[PDB]
Amino acid sequence: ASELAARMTAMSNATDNANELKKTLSINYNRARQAKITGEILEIVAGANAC
Amino acid sequence: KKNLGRIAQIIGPVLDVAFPPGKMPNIYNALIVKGRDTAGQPMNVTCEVQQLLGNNRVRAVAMSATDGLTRGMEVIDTGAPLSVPVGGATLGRIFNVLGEPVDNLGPVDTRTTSPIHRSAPAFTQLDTKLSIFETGIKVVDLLAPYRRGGKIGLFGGAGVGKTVLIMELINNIAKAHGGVSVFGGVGERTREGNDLYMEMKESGVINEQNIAESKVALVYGQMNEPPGARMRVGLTALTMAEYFRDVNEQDVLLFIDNIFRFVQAGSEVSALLGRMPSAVGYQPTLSTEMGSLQERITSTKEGSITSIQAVYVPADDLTDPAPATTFAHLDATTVLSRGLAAKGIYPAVDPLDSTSTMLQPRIVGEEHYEIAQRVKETLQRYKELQDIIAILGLDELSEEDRLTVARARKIERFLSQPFFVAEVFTGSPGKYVGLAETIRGFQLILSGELDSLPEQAFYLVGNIDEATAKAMNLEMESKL
Amino acid sequence: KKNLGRIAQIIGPVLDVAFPPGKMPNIYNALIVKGRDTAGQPMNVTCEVQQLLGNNRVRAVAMSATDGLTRGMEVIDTGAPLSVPVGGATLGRIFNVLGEPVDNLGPVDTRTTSPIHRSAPAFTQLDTKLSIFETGIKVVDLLAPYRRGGKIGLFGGAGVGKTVLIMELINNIAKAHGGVSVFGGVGERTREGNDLYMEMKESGVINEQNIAESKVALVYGQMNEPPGARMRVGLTALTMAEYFRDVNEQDVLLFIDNIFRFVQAGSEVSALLGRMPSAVGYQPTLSTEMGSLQERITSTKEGSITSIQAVYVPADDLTDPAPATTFAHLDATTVLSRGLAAKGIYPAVDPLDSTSTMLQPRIVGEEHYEIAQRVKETLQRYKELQDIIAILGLDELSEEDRLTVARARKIERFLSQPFFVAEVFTGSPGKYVGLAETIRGFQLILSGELDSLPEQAFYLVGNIDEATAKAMNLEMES
Amino acid sequence: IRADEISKIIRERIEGYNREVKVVNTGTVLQVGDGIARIHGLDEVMAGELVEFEEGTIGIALNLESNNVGVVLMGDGLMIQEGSSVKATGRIAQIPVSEAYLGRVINALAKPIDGRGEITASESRLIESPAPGIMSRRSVYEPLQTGLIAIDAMIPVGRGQRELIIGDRQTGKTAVATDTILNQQGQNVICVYVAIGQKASSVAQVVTNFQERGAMEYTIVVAETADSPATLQYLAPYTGAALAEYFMYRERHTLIIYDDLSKQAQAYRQMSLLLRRPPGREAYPGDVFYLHSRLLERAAKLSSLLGEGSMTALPIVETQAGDVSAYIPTNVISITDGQIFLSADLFNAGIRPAINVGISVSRVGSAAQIKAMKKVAGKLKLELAQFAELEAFAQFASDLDKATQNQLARGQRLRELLKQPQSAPLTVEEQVMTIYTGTNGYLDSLELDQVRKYLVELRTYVKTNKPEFQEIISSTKTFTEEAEALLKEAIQEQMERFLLQ
Amino acid sequence: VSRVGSAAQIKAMKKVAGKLKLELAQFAELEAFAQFASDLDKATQNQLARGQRLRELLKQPQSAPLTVEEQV
Amino acid sequence: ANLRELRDRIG
Ligand SMILES: Nc1ncnc2c1ncn2[C@@H]1O[C@H](COP(=O)(O)OP(=O)(O)OP(=O)(O)O)[C@@H](O)[C@H]1O
Ligand SMILES: Nc1ncnc2c1ncn2[C@@H]1O[C@H](COP(=O)(O)OP(=O)(O)OP(=O)(O)O)[C@@H](O)[C@H]1O
Ligand SMILES: Nc1ncnc2c1ncn2[C@@H]1O[C@H](COP(=O)(O)OP(=O)(O)O)[C@@H](O)[C@H]1O
Repeated sequence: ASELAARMTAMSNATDNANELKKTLSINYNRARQAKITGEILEIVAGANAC
Repeated sequence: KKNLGRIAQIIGPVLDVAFPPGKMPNIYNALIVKGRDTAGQPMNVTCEVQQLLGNNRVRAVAMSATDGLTRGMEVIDTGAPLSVPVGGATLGRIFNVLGEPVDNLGPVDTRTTSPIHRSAPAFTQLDTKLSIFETGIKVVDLLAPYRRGGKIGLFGGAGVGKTVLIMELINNIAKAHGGVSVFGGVGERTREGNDLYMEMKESGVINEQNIAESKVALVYGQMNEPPGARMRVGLTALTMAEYFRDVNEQDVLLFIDNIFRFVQAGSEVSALLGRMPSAVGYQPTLSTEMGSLQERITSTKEGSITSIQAVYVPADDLTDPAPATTFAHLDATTVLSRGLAAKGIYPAVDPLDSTSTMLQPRIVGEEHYEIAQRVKETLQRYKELQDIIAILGLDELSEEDRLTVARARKIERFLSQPFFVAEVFTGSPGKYVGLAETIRGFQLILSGELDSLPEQAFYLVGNIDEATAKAMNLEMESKL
Repeated sequence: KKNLGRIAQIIGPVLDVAFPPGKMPNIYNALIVKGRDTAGQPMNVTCEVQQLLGNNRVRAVAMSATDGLTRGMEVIDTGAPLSVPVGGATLGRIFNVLGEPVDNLGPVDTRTTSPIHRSAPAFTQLDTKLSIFETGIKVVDLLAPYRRGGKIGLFGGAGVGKTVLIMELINNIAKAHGGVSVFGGVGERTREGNDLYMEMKESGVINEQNIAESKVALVYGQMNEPPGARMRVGLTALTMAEYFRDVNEQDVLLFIDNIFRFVQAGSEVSALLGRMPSAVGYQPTLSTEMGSLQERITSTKEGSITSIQAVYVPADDLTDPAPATTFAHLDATTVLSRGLAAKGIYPAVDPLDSTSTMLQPRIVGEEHYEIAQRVKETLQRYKELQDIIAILGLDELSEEDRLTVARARKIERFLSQPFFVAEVFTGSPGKYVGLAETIRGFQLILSGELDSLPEQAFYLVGNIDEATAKAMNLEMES
Repeated sequence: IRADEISKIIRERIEGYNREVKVVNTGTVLQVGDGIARIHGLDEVMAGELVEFEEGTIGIALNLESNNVGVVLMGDGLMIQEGSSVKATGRIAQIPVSEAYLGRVINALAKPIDGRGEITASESRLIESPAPGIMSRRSVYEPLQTGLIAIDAMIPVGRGQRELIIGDRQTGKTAVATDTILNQQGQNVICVYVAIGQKASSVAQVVTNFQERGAMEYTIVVAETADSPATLQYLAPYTGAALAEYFMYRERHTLIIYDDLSKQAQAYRQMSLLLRRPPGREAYPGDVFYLHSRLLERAAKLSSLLGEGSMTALPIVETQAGDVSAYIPTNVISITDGQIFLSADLFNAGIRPAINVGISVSRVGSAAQIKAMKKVAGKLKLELAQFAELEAFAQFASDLDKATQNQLARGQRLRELLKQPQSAPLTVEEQVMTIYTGTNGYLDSLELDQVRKYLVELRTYVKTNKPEFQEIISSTKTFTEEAEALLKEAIQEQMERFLLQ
Repeated sequence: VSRVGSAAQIKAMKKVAGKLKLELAQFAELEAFAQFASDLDKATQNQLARGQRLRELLKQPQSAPLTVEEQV
Repeated sequence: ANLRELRDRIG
């Protein structure tokens, strides 16, 4: 009973850690996608402006 | 013909030529510069026109070196596209886009010729031939059955085994095939073309004792060439194959490596022609150029064309637009992954993302299709469970799940065959596996009766019999 | 008489000057444009000739505020390129970008001037002595030692301890090295340029009585000036150190803060000069722009220049184009992380991402380099384990792993060191530490003579005896 | 709006307009940019012909526009005033090349920069000469003893191979290349170290370590500063390639090292942007791929008919943040005969040099090794990839088979034996005996750190005992059963001497 | 998802579709407890088994159309 | 290939 209880506490803490880590990875992923879209539009309009 | 054009502006590979106001060459004609080298002898830099610039001026494309051309040179029109020799004459000679035999041999029969630029055949003249033919590689045989006369593209990165696989595929197919092959080098390593030249001279398919008995035509537009050369070498190789299927009317093999270098040459020359740039810097005429080169590789009721072409992916990102268009013109794709290439499984053809059109019950049979999709099922299950066992562990699963774990970690080894030409990179004798052997071995691996072998004893074996021999060898070496 | 000419265009910080058809000024010729103010004639606005547009006109970036500069005004070429005074008069004074005293003191000797666009010193003049130089920081003494005469870049995002660390490096080194140390202020707040001045006034480095023996020159092109000034203060400080080296033969310290603003000035002016947009937003002439500073900062047979500098990495991004070109122009890198500063480790020098050319057994011996490599190995084991540590925790390893985990968890606190500048911030006075005890303390942490006690003693202390006394003090008051 | 209209050219042209004449003899200077000048006139110059300015500065006429010429400047053009004159020297960017450049630091102007004297070299050659074809080439079949045991054994560079040495900041790329140079002091090769855009003090450092270590007699250091213009940096590897191309045409074995090739790529991007040409991905022009191609396609081995003097390249590319997605590293990976990746996460982790064996590609393979090392290193890279890929999975499991654990111990010894120190290279016989005692399980009975301390003493053991090993390996060039029996006796006796010690 | 919704589902179709999507949502939420169905509650074990039955009912071969009779 | 591995790590 005690080992199943301690494992339940460990699983709950892992789920909370995975929650926070998922939120941070989502923030960084949105930022990476935005910067990639901006870089694409910048280089496209620069190559077009050149001609 | 019989006119004179003036070079007016040379921005590297692009050329501005002016003509008399009446006589103007059509698009995709072939100029020929009566230039000279540093020694002053009259040397030619053949030239393809792409666009009427207006004000009796045109913009062109140089097929060779530009260093040595001055504003005030002369050029003569031929009134026709860049004609290339065709037929039994062009068999056993290195070829360039200019129709020049590059290997140190004599001239060629110049009277049999044909232009480069043509279109797809009549849609009502398409051969619905869907017959399978055996390759030999276990992954290439089972999980991706290849259409005879269908197009085949080997999507991969740089240095994962595209060229090795295509060279061993030539090695295995052209000797037992029933038609004349044609290999083209489009923007690749020159010494590797020399290695192919020597290795196929010695292996008799050149049969250089007597000319015109060779069954291959070698064309080479490799990396060190101006973008016109790589822009039209693929078209030249395809036109050779089109003669060999239109007048000699037989099956052919056409390996167009590397098609991404063709598209990249098009982009390098297109950004300079004033084209408003498309996605990341490729030309806007991307899909139409890719189709116009692709769609004339086809079968017909005169003779089908089998085409295993190597296609390159930048950074191993299949989203990129040149592979994004090349997926739209292929029958049975093959996606060599960096994961298996770094893991150690050679060939690194990924079993999962690879997917063909021939693998159907009514095209290959029911049990082949069934065992193939069951193999795909087990592997998809394992790569699903990977991110779970990454943190969970090997002792928090089921007997079904751990059973499929060990089975898939046997399968991913078993699909690795030591090729004939892989001897320098592996150190293993020659292996060529049969399709019946592969399906039988996968039923032996999947049906559970091999769950007691050493798990590392499945690596780089030809037959499942040789996997049993590896199990015996490993257990004998461990127990002494 | 010098050839006069009338401007034709002005688009913010860019002036387009026309000349008579016979005479057109050479590159970097100063162009004294007269102008008109409410109080007489201002005249202080000046231009550097960049390009030659043809049809008897050029284009020149204004070195000061460009307002008032009405179109159709006479511009007197100097004929010589932009040239500042230099020599004994500069020692102990705050100068402009144009070589002009701005600190409200006497007008200096205009006799020993020198042009700022002098070429790079020739490659054959290199002296190749490779001397270690401890400075008093644990990560600087141990991980990436500094080189007397080389360029030592400091990197860091927004407020991650760049100016604090360079003020501490000044505070330690400046009284020891008996050479002139020309601090350069390029692209930062005027508060810092005033506070360094006030500290050098009250301390006694810049003392009004006997100001000749002040052994410090200064220049401050701060964040209030047009991009031409922020783009040329670097070369101003560079020639003000180059003359001291080339004639006074002194070993010279150089400090710049922060040269990313000097690069950004060129990036901000290249879009106005009409030149095409390069990599993501920068100018095409970027690597040569960085070289034009850094390559003139090599030690020669005559004297030595040592150039500490903060190289700000924008948006906390480390692979931006301008730091990318900056990284090869150095002898030591020290990236100041945001994570270590965020958790309170101060200074926040990233240990395993900081490297010097001098961390080599032929230079720093076998003891120092061996211990430092083992420390970095433990830290990289910690960094590799950080994923599973963050998602899960601690118990799920073997104790052989947790040996290195606990050891690295003590080392990451022992790399901190209280500053003689940050003593006013937290509350722990500054502690200078040398290498001879740093190596011994790190050996003692590696071995396990002080491992069993909890790690929180090691945080923000000096010598290993300070760590022992702090461990005993925390085990005294409950 | 359009250049070649500056109201002085217009009066010069309007004064005579009953004509169709040309001014091919001379040319005028209209614009001067930040190192790129626009020329009017010059109606006979080539695309690449050298142009001589009025002050006495030379430039190349790249962009041959219609009425005007856009000339890049081969020097710092602070002195070119507009309205001045130019010429045309008729020679297209030629440099003198002979056997007398050996041992000196050379500018991209093919003139010395160490003051040892003006060099004599009669026969001159284009700075850009085309790559050899296919009939002039033959397959790679020679060794190239790198000195570094890992690269020599597993990822073997050969004479004719053009191996990329890719990596990140401070990972040891220049160090590896300099070891590759310094090892060659008995093979009679002509190395060239072209340092593009490197820090001048670092150039002085590597050249004085060359002149002290002994390999100055071989080498040529074709290096410039960072403050050379973009034309000089863009042209310098072509000068190095020209020298090496002369030497391989003089049937001498060569080995050149470009350092780095991202600097030359961005220095080409400089002049491509300053000539108002369109930008591609990350503002590079699209033809940077063809640029690196027409540079790198020269290095190969020559055929039997052309002297077989090989040309070896070793380009170096640094990847910011450790990626392959960047355009220049992707290009250079595509062009070379596979790549050699170096990781900082291995370099700071005691593995020095940090060759990640799992992703490092050699496209020539074991056909560039002698039959001894080809025998012992049959499948050692591949079995090492297997050992790594099962050691990675052995962190997600608790208890394993003793069989897999013995295999893990042997693979750990295998990974441990290849840690070679910098400035401390090996020889072929050292490598073959070390790797033989490695893969044959003959180290799995001792400690991890005991392996290198064992193997250096075993190397010195065979050094002081048996010259027959040396002569069998070096004369016949194969690891045969006589030498194998000698080596097995060596294993037994050294294990005895260590059990005593 | 379809924003027209049940308006183009026939009366014989809508009731079984509602019950099917009920049980398929209750199967898609209890998916991760796949090998833990032995340790799950008996009712949730029936839910997982029946959801698996529904999902394997959902398969069909390619290009084999089924009329509304066969579907219902 | 950056966004692909990013999305896959999120999953
Ligand atoms: N050793 C330290 N101990 C405590 N706090 C510190 C320390 N170093 C820096 N800080 C914090 O950082 C702030 C100042 O950082 P600093 O000015 O050195 O870098 P910066 O702001 O990036 O420089 P700049 O403004 O020139 O770019 C201080 O307010 C202080 O709170
Ligand atoms: N086997 C080794 N053992 C210990 N140190 C090594 C070893 N190999 C290389 N190093 C060290 O790594 C350091 C970095 O080498 P190097 O300067 O070649 O890296 P780099 O990235 O090529 O530098 P740059 O980016 O300036 O070209 C060298 O100073 C060298 O002393
Ligand atoms: N089937 C294979 N067997 C052994 N080695 C292989 C195999 N495929 C690839 N390799 C390794 O990959 C390299 C060959 O890749 P290659 O096909 O030339 O590159 P690309 O795939 O970019 O054309 C060699 O170094 C070789 O060691």
